[PDB]
Amino acid sequence: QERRKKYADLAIQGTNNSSIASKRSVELLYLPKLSSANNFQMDKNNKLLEYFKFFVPKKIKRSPCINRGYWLRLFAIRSRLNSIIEQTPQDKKIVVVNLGCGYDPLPFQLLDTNNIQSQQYHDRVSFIDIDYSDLLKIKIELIKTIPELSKIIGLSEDKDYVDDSNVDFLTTPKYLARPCDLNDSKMFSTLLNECQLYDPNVVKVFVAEVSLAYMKPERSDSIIEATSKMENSHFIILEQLIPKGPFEPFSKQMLAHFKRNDSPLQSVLKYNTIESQVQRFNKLGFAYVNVGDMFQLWESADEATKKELLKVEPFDELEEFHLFCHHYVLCHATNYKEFAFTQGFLFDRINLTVDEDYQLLECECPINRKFGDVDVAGNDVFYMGGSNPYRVNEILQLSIHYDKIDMKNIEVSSSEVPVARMCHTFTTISRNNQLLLIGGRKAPHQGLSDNWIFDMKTREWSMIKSLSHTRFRHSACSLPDGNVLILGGVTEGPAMLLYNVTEEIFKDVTPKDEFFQNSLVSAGLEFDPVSKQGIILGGGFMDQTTVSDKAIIFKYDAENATEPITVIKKLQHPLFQRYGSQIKYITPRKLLIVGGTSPSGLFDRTNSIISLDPLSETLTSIPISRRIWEDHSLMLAGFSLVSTTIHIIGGGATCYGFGSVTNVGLKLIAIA
Ligand SMILES: Nc1ncnc2c1ncn2[C@@H]1O[C@H](CSCC[C@H](N)C(=O)O)[C@@H](O)[C@H]1O
Repeated sequence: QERRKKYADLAIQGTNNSSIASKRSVELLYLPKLSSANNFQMDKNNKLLEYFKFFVPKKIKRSPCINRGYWLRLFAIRSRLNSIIEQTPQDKKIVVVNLGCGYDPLPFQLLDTNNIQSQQYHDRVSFIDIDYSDLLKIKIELIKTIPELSKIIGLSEDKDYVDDSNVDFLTTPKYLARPCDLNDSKMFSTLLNECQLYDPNVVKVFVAEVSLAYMKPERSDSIIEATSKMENSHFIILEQLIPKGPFEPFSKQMLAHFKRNDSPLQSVLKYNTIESQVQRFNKLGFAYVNVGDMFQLWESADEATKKELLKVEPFDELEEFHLFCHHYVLCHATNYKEFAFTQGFLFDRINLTVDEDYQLLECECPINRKFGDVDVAGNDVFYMGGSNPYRVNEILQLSIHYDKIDMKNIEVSSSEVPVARMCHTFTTISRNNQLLLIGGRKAPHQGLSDNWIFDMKTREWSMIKSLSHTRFRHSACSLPDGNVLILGGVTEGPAMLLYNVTEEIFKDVTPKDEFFQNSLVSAGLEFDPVSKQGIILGGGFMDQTTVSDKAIIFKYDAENATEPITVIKKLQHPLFQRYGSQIKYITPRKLLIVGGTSPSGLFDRTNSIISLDPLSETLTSIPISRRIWEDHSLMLAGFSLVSTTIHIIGGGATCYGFGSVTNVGLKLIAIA
């Protein structure tokens, strides 16, 4: 009974172990590499200061996606506080009240007069830290026994001990620690009054950084409503969303992960979306709301900062990052009209016809790998490379049947073979007798330039001419003369290349259109020999921020030696703004568009897979049934399309350390 509550409470307190360690990972790897502009923590001699180290027992390392997300989380809270400190008259006291503070050293980072990067916080800002008693006991003991922390808040720095380890509160002029189980709304309301937070001459900033997330909506809402009664208050909440419901690919994994750790996300079940948070805050007494998800925060970072962030460590998991970012909200509310959400801080805030000719079915293809590539060489299908979860150079031969897909490994006969890789292309050439391997990467800082041909008959690999520039996440397609068009990728090389198979030559065929001034990463690409046209769909740019919302129609003149590729037409649509999608002509007048991720939001059952008639410029939805959406592991990242009917095979994703998901497999067939 009470054992259940105590256990639940301690499990929730334990989530702080994970977040503090992840923040420490960022302090270790990121902050030393970011200039004074976005360092958070530096002294007058340009030397980094550290605060998270006091609260974390070991060196910490996380995946690049996780680190990037935690830097973004640090930036989220700091940016909101900056907006308040910058606008509030400098004679006013500001009190930052951290609700479920865990071991977060933010107050120390901000109050430290050695930290020249927090100078605007040194004079009139105070802090109140609130968490469960048991957790605060530990935090306070650390504060009182660590000289650097004690000095910041004016305590004795000569003590490496405490008289009483059960003390769960702390009082100093600029920092209070106050125990409260936030599920006890009445105790919290009393606490606000004991701290005199009703004083209208004092600006309050309540922060709930993935803390209220663990509480039932009735309990978290009671806290929000209690703070609304304090004149001149802000409420900043940073927590999870499930914008498309609990069965969206990433959402499903996220909810299960938190449940398995006995710290379920309870409030998000009521507040699924950005709009639901606006309505929530309005109802609870905060009329003025500025809210967006984490990708909007990323887009808002200035260029210099973006440039540095990309250079901190190798990264190439943008689909995962899109998904993560759309699952976290940053909501900043106020209860007073005088506070302006200014330009630099402000967040900006369709029913397709259902296709009647084609439908989506399950069709198991447990190749269970991602970011390889595949092509058809006669009646046969060959998939090469990718990761599962480590990179391979293996070739699978696929035999496709209406109901399932058979697979066998192809033993190779040559002494030399291409290194294991992902994000390469693999394209049929040589009248269906060979397969061309272009580029790819090992780790993200290990883009490759070595190209190969695999001969099906002899099962021998041979290395051919290398690219002058490494290139991965490019797209490729076969042309009607048997040559191969190569588009974009992460590369310093030309935006578009043509590989002439017989001549063994690469040619820069970058079209004379301003669209091609920047390399396009993970775009859909296909060419139709019948209508003699091809399409480029979506694609990101090397800023890892911008994604094209264009479908570009182009044509190929084999007899033009200098300018064989020309743009015919550009179509623009929000559902074209995808990174890591694939496209395939179902018919000369019907292009299938599958998957990928978007910077503008999450795809759902109705728009993950759509179809475009490029001539008449019509669009339809190819809906994913409730059944397959809910009951099967879908994840349209790093997948491939094959047609002997189009099979959607391979793919998957690591969901921000909430577990991994493998795309099971789909098939698009004609409706009889
Ligand atoms: N009912 C409750 N009362 C007090 N604290 C709570 C609480 N429910 C959750 N929390 C606190 O919320 C914290 C979540 S971990 C996040 C810690 C901190 N806000 C940070 O971002 O670094 C935990 O320390 C947990 O104990």
